[PDB]
Amino acid sequence: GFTDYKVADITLAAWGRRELIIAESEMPALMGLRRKYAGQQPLKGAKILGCIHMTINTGVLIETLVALGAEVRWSSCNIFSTQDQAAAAIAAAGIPVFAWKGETEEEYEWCIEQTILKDGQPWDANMVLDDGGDLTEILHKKYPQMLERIHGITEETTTGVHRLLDMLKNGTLKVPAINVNDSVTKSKNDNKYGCRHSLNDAIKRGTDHLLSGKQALVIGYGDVGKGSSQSLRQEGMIVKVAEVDPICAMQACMDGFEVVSPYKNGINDGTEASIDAALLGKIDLIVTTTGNVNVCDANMLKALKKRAVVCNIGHFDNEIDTAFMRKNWAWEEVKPQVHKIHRTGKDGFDAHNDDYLILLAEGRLVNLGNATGHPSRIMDGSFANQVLAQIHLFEQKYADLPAAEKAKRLSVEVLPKKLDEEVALEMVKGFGGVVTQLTPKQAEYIGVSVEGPFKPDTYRY
Amino acid sequence: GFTDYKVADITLAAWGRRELIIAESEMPALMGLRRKYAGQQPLKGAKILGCIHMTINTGVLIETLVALGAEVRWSSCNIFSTQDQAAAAIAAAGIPVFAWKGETEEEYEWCIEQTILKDGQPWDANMVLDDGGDLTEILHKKYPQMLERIHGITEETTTGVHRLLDMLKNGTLKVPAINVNDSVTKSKNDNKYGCRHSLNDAIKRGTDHLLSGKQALVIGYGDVGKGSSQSLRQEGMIVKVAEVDPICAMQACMDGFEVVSPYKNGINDGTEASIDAALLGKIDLIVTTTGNVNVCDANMLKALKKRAVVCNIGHFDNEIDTAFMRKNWAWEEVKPQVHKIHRTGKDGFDAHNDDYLILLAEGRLVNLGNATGHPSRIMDGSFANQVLAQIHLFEQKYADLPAAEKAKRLSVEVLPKKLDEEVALEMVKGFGGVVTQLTPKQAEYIGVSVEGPFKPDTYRY
Amino acid sequence: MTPAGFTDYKVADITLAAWGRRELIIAESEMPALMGLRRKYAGQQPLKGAKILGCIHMTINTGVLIETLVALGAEVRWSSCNIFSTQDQAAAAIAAAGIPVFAWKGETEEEYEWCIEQTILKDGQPWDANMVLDDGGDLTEILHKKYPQMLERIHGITEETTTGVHRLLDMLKNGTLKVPAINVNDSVTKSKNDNKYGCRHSLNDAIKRGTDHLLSGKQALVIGYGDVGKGSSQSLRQEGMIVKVAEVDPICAMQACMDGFEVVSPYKNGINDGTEASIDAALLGKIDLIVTTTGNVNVCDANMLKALKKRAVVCNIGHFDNEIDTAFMRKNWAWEEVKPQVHKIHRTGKDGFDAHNDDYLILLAEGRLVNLGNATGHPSRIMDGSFANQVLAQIHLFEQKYADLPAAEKAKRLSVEVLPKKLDEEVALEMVKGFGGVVTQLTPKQAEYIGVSVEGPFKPDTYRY
Amino acid sequence: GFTDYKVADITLAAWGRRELIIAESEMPALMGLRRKYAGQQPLKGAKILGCIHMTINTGVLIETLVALGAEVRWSSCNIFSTQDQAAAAIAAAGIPVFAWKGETEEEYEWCIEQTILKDGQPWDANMVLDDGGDLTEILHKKYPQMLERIHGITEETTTGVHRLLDMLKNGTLKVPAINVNDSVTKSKNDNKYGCRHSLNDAIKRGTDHLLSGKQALVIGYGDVGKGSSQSLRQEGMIVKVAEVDPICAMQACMDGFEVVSPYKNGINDGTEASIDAALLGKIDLIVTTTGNVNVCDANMLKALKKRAVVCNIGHFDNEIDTAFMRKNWAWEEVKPQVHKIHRTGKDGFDAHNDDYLILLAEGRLVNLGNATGHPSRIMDGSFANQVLAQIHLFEQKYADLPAAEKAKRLSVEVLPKKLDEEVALEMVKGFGGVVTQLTPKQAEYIGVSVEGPFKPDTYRY
Ligand SMILES: NC(=O)c1ccc[n+]([C@@H]2O[C@H](COP(=O)([O-])OP(=O)(O)OC[C@H]3O[C@@H](n4cnc5c(N)ncnc54)[C@H](O)[C@@H]3O)[C@@H](O)[C@H]2O)c1
Ligand SMILES: NC(=O)c1ccc[n+]([C@@H]2O[C@H](COP(=O)([O-])OP(=O)(O)OC[C@H]3O[C@@H](n4cnc5c(N)ncnc54)[C@H](O)[C@@H]3O)[C@@H](O)[C@H]2O)c1
Ligand SMILES: NC(=O)c1ccc[n+]([C@@H]2O[C@H](COP(=O)([O-])OP(=O)(O)OC[C@H]3O[C@@H](n4cnc5c(N)ncnc54)[C@H](O)[C@@H]3O)[C@@H](O)[C@H]2O)c1
Ligand SMILES: NC(=O)c1ccc[n+]([C@@H]2O[C@H](COP(=O)([O-])OP(=O)(O)OC[C@H]3O[C@@H](n4cnc5c(N)ncnc54)[C@H](O)[C@@H]3O)[C@@H](O)[C@H]2O)c1
Ligand SMILES: Nc1ncnc2c1ncn2[C@@H]1O[C@H](CO)[C@@H](O)[C@H]1O
Repeated sequence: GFTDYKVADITLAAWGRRELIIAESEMPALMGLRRKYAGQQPLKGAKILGCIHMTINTGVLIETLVALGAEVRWSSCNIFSTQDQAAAAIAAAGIPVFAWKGETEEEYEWCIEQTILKDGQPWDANMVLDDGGDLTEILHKKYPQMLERIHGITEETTTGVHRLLDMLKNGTLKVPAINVNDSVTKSKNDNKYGCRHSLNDAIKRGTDHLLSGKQALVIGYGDVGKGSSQSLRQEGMIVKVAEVDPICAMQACMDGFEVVSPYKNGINDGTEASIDAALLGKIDLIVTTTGNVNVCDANMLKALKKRAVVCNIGHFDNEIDTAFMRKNWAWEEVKPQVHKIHRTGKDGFDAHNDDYLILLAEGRLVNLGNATGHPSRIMDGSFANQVLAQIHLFEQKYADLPAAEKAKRLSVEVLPKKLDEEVALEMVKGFGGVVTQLTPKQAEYIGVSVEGPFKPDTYRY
Repeated sequence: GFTDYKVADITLAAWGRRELIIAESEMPALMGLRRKYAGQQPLKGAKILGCIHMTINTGVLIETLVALGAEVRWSSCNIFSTQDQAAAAIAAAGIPVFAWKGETEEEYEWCIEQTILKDGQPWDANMVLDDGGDLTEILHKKYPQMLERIHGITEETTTGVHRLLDMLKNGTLKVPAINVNDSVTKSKNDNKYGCRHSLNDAIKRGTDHLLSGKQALVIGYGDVGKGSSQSLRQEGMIVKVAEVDPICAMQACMDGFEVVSPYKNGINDGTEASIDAALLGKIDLIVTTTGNVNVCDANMLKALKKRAVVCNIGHFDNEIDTAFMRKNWAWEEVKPQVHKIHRTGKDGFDAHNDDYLILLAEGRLVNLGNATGHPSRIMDGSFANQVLAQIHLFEQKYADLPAAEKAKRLSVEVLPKKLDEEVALEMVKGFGGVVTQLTPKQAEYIGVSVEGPFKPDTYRY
Repeated sequence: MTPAGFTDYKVADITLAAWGRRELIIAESEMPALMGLRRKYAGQQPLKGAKILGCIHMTINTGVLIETLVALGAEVRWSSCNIFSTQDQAAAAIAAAGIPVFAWKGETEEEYEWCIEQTILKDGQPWDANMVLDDGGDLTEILHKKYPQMLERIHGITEETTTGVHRLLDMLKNGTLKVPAINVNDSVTKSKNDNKYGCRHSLNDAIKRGTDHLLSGKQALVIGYGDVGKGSSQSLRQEGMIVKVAEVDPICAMQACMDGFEVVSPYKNGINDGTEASIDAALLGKIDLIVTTTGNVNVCDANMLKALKKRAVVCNIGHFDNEIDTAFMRKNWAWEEVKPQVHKIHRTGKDGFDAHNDDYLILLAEGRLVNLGNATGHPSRIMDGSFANQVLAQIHLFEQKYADLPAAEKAKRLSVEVLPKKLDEEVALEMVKGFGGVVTQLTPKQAEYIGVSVEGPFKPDTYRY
Repeated sequence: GFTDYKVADITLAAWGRRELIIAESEMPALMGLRRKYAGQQPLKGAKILGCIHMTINTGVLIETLVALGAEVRWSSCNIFSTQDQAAAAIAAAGIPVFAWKGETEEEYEWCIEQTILKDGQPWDANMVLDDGGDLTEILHKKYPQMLERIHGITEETTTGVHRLLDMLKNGTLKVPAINVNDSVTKSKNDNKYGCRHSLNDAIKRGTDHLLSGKQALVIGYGDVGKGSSQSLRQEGMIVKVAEVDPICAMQACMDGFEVVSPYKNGINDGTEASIDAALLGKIDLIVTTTGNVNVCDANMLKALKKRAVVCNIGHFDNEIDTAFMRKNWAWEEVKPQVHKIHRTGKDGFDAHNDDYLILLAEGRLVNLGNATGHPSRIMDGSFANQVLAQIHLFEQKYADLPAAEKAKRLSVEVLPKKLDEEVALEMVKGFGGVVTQLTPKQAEYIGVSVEGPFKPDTYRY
């Protein structure tokens, strides 16, 4: 008589279990942690509030935390990212999950609240696993008493880490965090190669458009922008890249991209006259990758080529000015997470109007909204880091330290390089890769241990 | 009556000047520093011992240092890297240079000694520019009194920085250094994209071999290994990558390379039995990128496919066991910097023997030995960093500080991110790239200044 | 629906029609050659009186083809040429427009044959068909074997695909072909567009939808390096797969080598003597993904399937399901459906499986065309070329009126032909303009210098592109 | 006492022999023909006038024809294409060769004349091997008596075949020809993949310019244009493609190139107004691939970005209007086969002028002029076809046929597909490729013989 969940359709559970059993075979670092630590139960007593895309891959993470002794209460960090069969499989395993694909904003907030509360009272939570910081922010604003008993936060993504670092700077962060994002086996795996796999995937599922020989503008050339640019270029798109960071821009040039600004001489003065109308008039696809606000603004949307596709693979819905499009233009649903945005006006539209844009996932994460996000073998690295970060912070028991000792441990930190390397090795073995062992003379020659770490913490890979 | 130089052929000077004038047009960051600092003469009174590849690109660096007020005495850091027309053009400008292509080891040492000594006595040197640490080591071992008057070292390359850091750890480093290598506009420009341009270049000039559809083994997947692997794969080579670092190996896998070891299960126990003879029997091209010793060892060389090409783009000549090949096998010169190594024995060889390897540049830096190394537009970034580093250390005047103040400034440092970004922006403008400017709201949203820096010092790009 | 009381169709779900119409309106904007033909020929109605039996994948793209034929004056009766290729929203939109269509995703073999029969028969009697549009030759074969009298009134066949063309040429050689045909496949704007670039787009698409597997850094074996093999190999290599290519044609193998692929055989020294000992078990033990592209039989045979790495994906993008020995797998191994068109094939035996068994293969679309079975096949802008050629071929054969010729005149016109290069060039130009491409015009001096007309054709018929 | 040759320097012979011995190991189809036909001497009595680039690769062809019993007299078909060490090695083998790198037009004609005449009288020639048709045209215009006794022409290249077909159409062709170009193992090997290898090679040797991130315009998208486009794109160039053939243009689009015209709406009026000044103002590199005339015209050259590189990889130097540049602009030699073309005027230039173009190989074949042309393993296919074509026409003995029988055999033909496949198989084995054999059932199923041919003559590959 387990009822402590809310999912689209519990009857999808058997399908979800079939997909979990396949995904496990794609996730050797995660399954290795299960086999290694199952006996020791290092998360026994851990009670984890989890807020991350309720996908099959997240399912393998959840069941790894549970297999290591954790109890969890789970929600999605995005209204469109859930795989309903994954959510069903987790609910049917007796794990509290509050997630479905196509939540309203009200339902999204209700789902997070259902993780925080059990039977109408704060759950005895002592750990947080977050993606983007929404759960972190709700706990700090609304449930500070709960944070007193929480040993730490493990934060998945660039945007969430930024929000943690703001809180640390302002003296408002109440518990230590591990920045899972900045593991090399996360940032330079998931952020880059995940988006390389999943961006063209989502655009194909959403539009089935030929990409080869068409014009893309990728806004950003960080990890996600690099992966996104490659996703499109490898399909034969002609990709132009926009950046504010000259080092990232230099990388775009050397990687064989033309670096352009949507604005004349790169100056965004907020006027239509500032828009390079000739450039935007030629673009078939714009992708936002920034973690920033209004990088595809109203004036850019007005200037875009007719029938251009617009999408966002970085954070929230405000990289693209969707608020402007809701206020001014008529939305025609093609199918779920695909809208034609008719630039002819707000009230009606002509079914045969040629002056529209195609918006994917209403400007939310396109890879998860219009496809299934990163593949298992990539998320294996991110999620092995999550499990190790949960173990580290849980075992440190911050909430049980004296005030003086808390002051010294209240930080946002990355996992040590040795763990990053061990996750990498399990990932390499999953490809059938064979890593060479240094000889003693070779290890002495370059000044490292035969078992590593092989690089100083300053190394950028 | 200028005679304070030694070059192959002074009559090549006019040709060298023609090539310097073209190279200047490819090096906007360097020529920007000339225009910026020429008036102020920030290196007036600087007396720079330089030891770096006497190429056309090094020529533009030398003339930038001189245009900012430096005097220099110059040698090459490699016996095969000099462009004789570049050396001639620098000598013809009245700058002391001791460099030619195809030096002996004795001539190499003599050339460095001719920079250190002027008219049989130590030069009144006060700055060092080094590539690989040979000049740095000679000053510390043989001329320690000269280091009393030296304000600093600016070190070009990964291997040289390793040697500096050993000296710092052991308390044997006598003057502060700038690690130029670990600027992003050096390491993730020069080390990677330089080798992408110049490795297939050198292999074509040396062998004219088709690379498409043939089998390569790249030992190492650091910045040089990454660029080297792309150099070959973009030509259609089937590239396998060897690594000791599982994170680098993980990147090789994600980049679409098979990761293999020369040794069964990656264990080099020193025996022939440990060699994967089946793997090495299929390899047409082996490239070493490691900075390590004996990564292409005698047993690997014995097991390699007949008529395989062997080359090193890392350091020294000891990445490949060339000593074993000189001791055991007969060398037939095809043309300069190309030898057939006859595995039939040491004494004679049959002109028609089928059992040989092709060694490029006698196992020394293949890009500079068999071609012209990195292109001007790439070296522009490295050398803009060198000039800014020379300015910083010269203006700090370490050698004139009291003992107490020296103790605090005796360090190996990178340039600030802000300077790295300024070099990057000049490089981007040379591609016709346009960097977007953040709005105040956007800069506040992601927590950076509109002027940058745009990333924390932890950012890996 | 549209027509009062219309019931002359069978589709999965008529309520998908509005959705299908939304997708047709988008696809039209991606298909300028096809929409150009509509605008050009609408007034002239060159297919007025044409009654076309069509058998091709009932996709959104096929929907734009059908409505082009109807806009030019044709009546049609339509079925899919594959049990898994139909997009049910496309089928619904076509039925709702009052066009007879018999197609759904996930037909049985019985349902497949019934659907073709429903195009051929109207109210239980042969339709007064006078044209055939076919993809793979099944409808062509049924008319020749079962309804020869209907071919007396048929002016021509226009055939989409390599396999169908092969079957037409066998019929011509054997003197059994009863009406002339246009080989649409061998337009350059078909073969070297659709067969290659279509598969480049749609193969990795179908593998992602079907498995969501990371391809980067994993090992693929592509069997074949014709147009489909070339496009398939690029689909995987551009994702970072380590692709090995098998071929029987040394010229295609040479192209694979030059394109940067290792050319290997499943069999030692390339000799398939039918023994297990002939299988290169070491090579197949390393393969994560096998793709068949040949149009040939048993190119991924039982012994190869036995030797494949555990949890390898197996799929076919060649026109029929016998490229892989699926019959051997149905006979010997237990099939576990993951989801539609995805099965785990448990090599532990026939009767039952352990849910947690590690010794299985993943088969996509039960060995049938994987791009159409697990995704949506080629994109609109590619199918535009193929389908512009189909419309031109239909116009040509319908206007020639073969069925109304005297016996002596028929003998001379009974052939399998391609469209003239000038039409191939005109399709290509409309495709280029859809990319915003600008084709240069030769000067008179330049046209004289290379010996062509300023208007083309620009190449002799021998040119291979 | 062998003196029947003219080369740059006979002392280069030993070096040329070293390179021939290596090149043989890269050319298994050619070396296979030697082993197969040695004993049978199928070219015994053949006396071949050869006119093709006197490269190392051509050396292996010559020595194959000689090993099969031919005598030859050889010249280059290009003033810049000879490798002087190859010419020396062939002369030192007692083979008449008249070729050096850097011929004048007068020297070029004299060299062809020295093949045609022996001791001041027509040689007893009975076979012609040609590349571009210059020798073929001289024989038809000036030596028709010699053509009476010639059994055939084997023609290497697209331009030469066009010239043969015009002669056949006009009834002026006097002997049958094999179109060696349209073997698949020639056209879709040499013309495409050869240029992919050798175009970026020649641009690097000639300029050492970084190509990554820079803008290229490739005029033409035939076999050479396809390979040239890839040569640049694989290096990271942003490649735009021009074409007059909409099918080739369609292929460029699908291959992921933007298709542009130098002229507004593609219409060349002959006026400056017709030039797209904005487009040409952004181009760093223009490459002509057409076999057509004035496809990089005077107005395009005037509009090109300052310091753009201009080159031609089509068979003759009239693709670029070099005549306009000789008439109007000052040429500064950088080094052999590299000129700065100063757009400031005809009589003198400022050494520091910024307004110049860089022209490679004075507008002649850039791959052979500035590098070594196609690699051995590619030329192996072309030259295996040449040998089989020489055998076929020599054995047919056209010159000895009655007039009635000649009339029936006077044609321009390709080799049978079966021979194309046999060359391909030897090329594949040189990669270590393993071709599968059809079963009898499989062969019957697709309607071919187990031993081929595998495709109908209509197949395009
Ligand atoms: N969809 C996914 O699966 C996925 C994967 C990982 C991360 N993310 C999200 O993607 C976003 C980016 O993450 P990242 O790791 O690449 O961060 P990053 O800091 O590496 O890169 C972001 C880049 O955006 C650039 N940028 C900022 N404002 C810009 C503007 N106005 N114009 C142009 N460029 C601008 C910055 O200079 C920076 O290089 C974040 O929101 C992150 O959480 C999503
Ligand atoms: N030739 C040039 O123009 C050029 C350019 C820059 C740097 N370099 C030189 O290249 C070398 C590498 O530079 P880098 O910046 O790539 O350094 P790096 O540390 O980034 O990369 C070296 C890599 O070698 C790997 N490695 C070490 N021992 C190995 C072994 N036994 N087998 C396999 N892999 C092994 C390490 O794990 C590391 O990832 C240095 O010697 C550097 O000075 C040369
Ligand atoms: N799925 C799609 O959307 C799509 C696209 C177009 C064509 N097709 C089908 O794809 C198939 C191939 O079409 P194509 O145009 O590429 O034909 P093709 O003749 O160009 O290529 C087929 C290749 O298979 C090779 N081959 C034959 N037997 C082989 C064997 N035993 N092992 C290895 N290679 C072998 C041949 O040598 C040939 O090169 C046909 O069935 C065609 O109808 C499907
Ligand atoms: N340098 C070498 O090693 C090498 C190799 C092989 C062939 N070639 C020569 O290269 C040339 C091309 O050979 P190919 O086999 O590619 O010929 P091709 O006919 O295959 O290609 C030439 C292309 O140029 C296009 N073209 C013609 N005029 C044009 C114009 N004004 N603007 C744009 N495009 C135009 C044509 O449409 C055609 O597609 C010939 O001269 C051939 O002999 C040189
Ligand atoms: N398939 C997936 N399952 C779960 N999380 C994912 C998936 N794909 C991407 N993500 C995560 O989404 C985050 C952005 O919210 C990224 O940091 C990435 O780690």
